[PDB]
Amino acid sequence: GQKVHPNGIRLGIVKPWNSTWFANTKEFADNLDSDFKVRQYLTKELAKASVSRIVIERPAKSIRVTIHTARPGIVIGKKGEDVEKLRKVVADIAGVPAQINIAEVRKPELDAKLVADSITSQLERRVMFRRAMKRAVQNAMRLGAKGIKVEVSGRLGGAEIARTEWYREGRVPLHTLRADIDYNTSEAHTTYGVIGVKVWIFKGEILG
Amino acid sequence: PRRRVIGQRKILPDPKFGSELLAKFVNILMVDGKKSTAESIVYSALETLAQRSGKSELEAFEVALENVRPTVEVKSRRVGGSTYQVPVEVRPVRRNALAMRWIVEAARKRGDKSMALRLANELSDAAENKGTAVKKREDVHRMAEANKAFA
Amino acid sequence: AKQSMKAREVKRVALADKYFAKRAELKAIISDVNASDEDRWNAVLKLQTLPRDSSPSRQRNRCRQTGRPHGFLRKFGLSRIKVREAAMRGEIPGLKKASW
RNA sequence: GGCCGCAAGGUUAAAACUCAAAUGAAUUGACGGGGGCCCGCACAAGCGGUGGAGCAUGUGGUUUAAUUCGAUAACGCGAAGAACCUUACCUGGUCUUGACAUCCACGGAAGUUUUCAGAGAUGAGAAUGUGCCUUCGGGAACCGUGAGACAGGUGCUGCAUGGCUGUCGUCAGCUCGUGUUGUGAAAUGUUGGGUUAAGUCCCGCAACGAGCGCAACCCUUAUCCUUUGUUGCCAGCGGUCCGGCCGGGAACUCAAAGGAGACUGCCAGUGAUAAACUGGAGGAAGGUGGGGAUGACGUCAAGUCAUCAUGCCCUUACGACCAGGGCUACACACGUGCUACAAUGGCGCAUACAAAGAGAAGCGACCUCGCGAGAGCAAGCGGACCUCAUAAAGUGCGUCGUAGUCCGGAUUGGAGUCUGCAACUCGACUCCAUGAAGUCGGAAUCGCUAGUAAUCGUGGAUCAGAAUGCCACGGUGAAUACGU
RNA sequence: CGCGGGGUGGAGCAGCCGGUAGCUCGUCGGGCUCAUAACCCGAAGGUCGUCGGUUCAAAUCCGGCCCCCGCAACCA
Repeated sequence: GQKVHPNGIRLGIVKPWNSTWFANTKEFADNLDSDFKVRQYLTKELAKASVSRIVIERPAKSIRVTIHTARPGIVIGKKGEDVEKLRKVVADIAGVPAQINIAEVRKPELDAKLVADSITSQLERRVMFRRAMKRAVQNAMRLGAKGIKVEVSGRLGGAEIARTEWYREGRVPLHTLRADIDYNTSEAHTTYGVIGVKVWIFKGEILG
Repeated sequence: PRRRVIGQRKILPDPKFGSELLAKFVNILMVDGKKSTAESIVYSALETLAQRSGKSELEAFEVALENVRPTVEVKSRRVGGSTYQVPVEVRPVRRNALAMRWIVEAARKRGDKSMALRLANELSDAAENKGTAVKKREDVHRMAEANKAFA
Repeated sequence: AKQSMKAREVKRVALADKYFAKRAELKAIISDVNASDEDRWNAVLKLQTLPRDSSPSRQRNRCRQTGRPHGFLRKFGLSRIKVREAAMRGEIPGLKKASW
């Protein structure tokens, strides 16, 4: 289990946190649990909507969710009909006043998580994994990624002996802390088993 | 080591007499990083020794050391089927150390009661040219002599 | 862990929540040196009568996601494994890898 | 069989039977008790251990009703804590759409209190309530019953998998594109001269470029400056209960936040007009300053289906509830630790100097009682304020005088304290008694190059309670490195 | 029947005077060993076939018996 998590190593420097609140040792665990719940719910709901990052932020006994999604139109539905619906359920989950914001993700080919999800979907609907991977890589490159890597693993083409294959393009420096490396993962629950998809997308280096 | 020789670290001289050698000796004596106790012991040894032989505290000690320093030690090359012990001229820094170590060992061995007293006794023996350290030195020399053919 | 175990834990917790006032009172009574012997005895017996799952020393801290009894942390309410994952994802606020 | 030969044998020369190869040259690796160059506590040089003892702890085995399952670069490992719980195991007692969900049907508001039997699980009683809305065939929360659809499984496969992890190894390597060479596997780049911690850098050169890694960016530590000074500080001022405690002061420590600083940048020599190396100047720091994080392509069908997820088997039981027991067994073997064997020490009395942490079902001063563990009372405090909380080794004075001891503390008896429904199996701690083995450990074997080893205490996590383990913190503080 | 060897540690070869009570491989134990064969250290296995006696030393010298050997001779 060689490698360090690319997001996790960079949280202090170039990457920010998702859950962004303060709490004392008393209420912290509970808060975490709540976050887990709400996030889980959101994932369940907005599966068909291309959702990248849920950012929870709770000040003053009131939860502020921020959903980063590629297509707001499906998440919002009719203007303030679906979002509103989501909100009350979120509140219920939390046990506090809820507030949902929806950030529009520019360039969903450069968002790593989204790409991974897409790949997983493709796998599920029985495409050639390799061709999917290629598409993922190519598209990102076209869009202006300084580099991208993707990796898929296990029961590829329903083969008895599992293996991993991966496509890199451009440069993807992981040891370099100041590199904006959007990393994320997904899992294709195929007929032969799970197929895990990792993808690293290098936006560029930050100078500060 | 393989790559790089390194400069020996700085050693402070002892507060009583202002000597590097003495400090080194004290350090050698010491166990479990209890320096202070060891130094006290050393001082005690010196004082008794001084009383015994006259002279000074330091001078006497030096004299004692002199009688247990080895001109030549041996090392195992073993290039052949059987091992050949080869003599080698032991350098100024090392020789002094070795003698001290031997003395300490002797002290440790000795059947007298207090450590300091034992040390003093050992020193006296060294000065006179009998005892354990001296014997060890002789043995070392003897071995070298035996293996003088190798050089 | 199993579902069943989790359920049991929940039940225990519920029991604890229920019977706290009474149990505590009983304990106090038992302790109180300035009290009758018979009363003390009664208290001791009374305690026995109450359900076992009512005790707080019965309930085990499990992970809030997986129910894993071992490797638990109190601040997060999560087992080590899950905690690490959370940290990696950015889901625990303030938590990052420490070096010194 | 013939011919030849003194003989040894030569010469001529089959067949059955049998295999799907056998071979040659070259290629990439791996290997060599081939060769060259180089590195690492690899050896050498040293210091301290392990192996002997007692105990702690894990494992093997054996035993058991059961001694849960896993790990076997496994064996103080998963387990950051098994009395019950945990618990997955055994023994009984019980349940079967079910402990956990969704769905209707229809009986009842949920829930609240209490009673006898039972080891308990459960099986039978007495009191209260009718809230959000009805062209009244009724509803959403929450109990009850029956049907099934289903739930459930720490059941099997890590040799179907994902994820996560170890490992060689923080080893300096591993590749690719285009070009060129070769019929081709492939080669070249990536080799060669130097150099470096480094496929580090330069120079050459059928290579030219690029990527992942060796470096840097990040945290921390070492010096300085600016800012801000309470709960932290007291240099100079006044007052004093001689306590920074109170006027105060913002200096210093300290606390964070932001900057500066180290780059072989400067000097000399060596070097191929070089990359570098050797020294010295300054400087708190010097050649990656010290430490951490960071683990390339890959390897081991390495580990984990018992965290989790996930592609045959059980479903009146391989599921669920309960009480008791077991996981703590004991001819024995191994692993890792602690404590010892003493005088560089033990005991007694006095007395000095830390850091880093934790704290609300929590940390708990002071005072009182108890020989003591603790008990009672009970402030201060979500905490630079209060509490845990006396640091210990050390230092001074006394004593013991080499004894199985005033060393050593196992073991066992008595009596008890606290936690907890509950300390029999099986907790910790206290007091009084008891006082094993052990006098430095066979073959062999481990760690460590500096604030390191060695030794001394302190804290934290898990946690009701339960560490000699683990993870942290400072104190004192060495030896040695000739060399390959 | 008579006469020469003597009778042992799982097997075997044990220093003229009766006081020495074994050595090889074997089994266990533990690290060497890339592996075992190891080298090396230590550990359990007796009666000395037996019955007696000379003597404090006895299996160890003798009287008989049971066997293993060897003997060479015999056989109506």
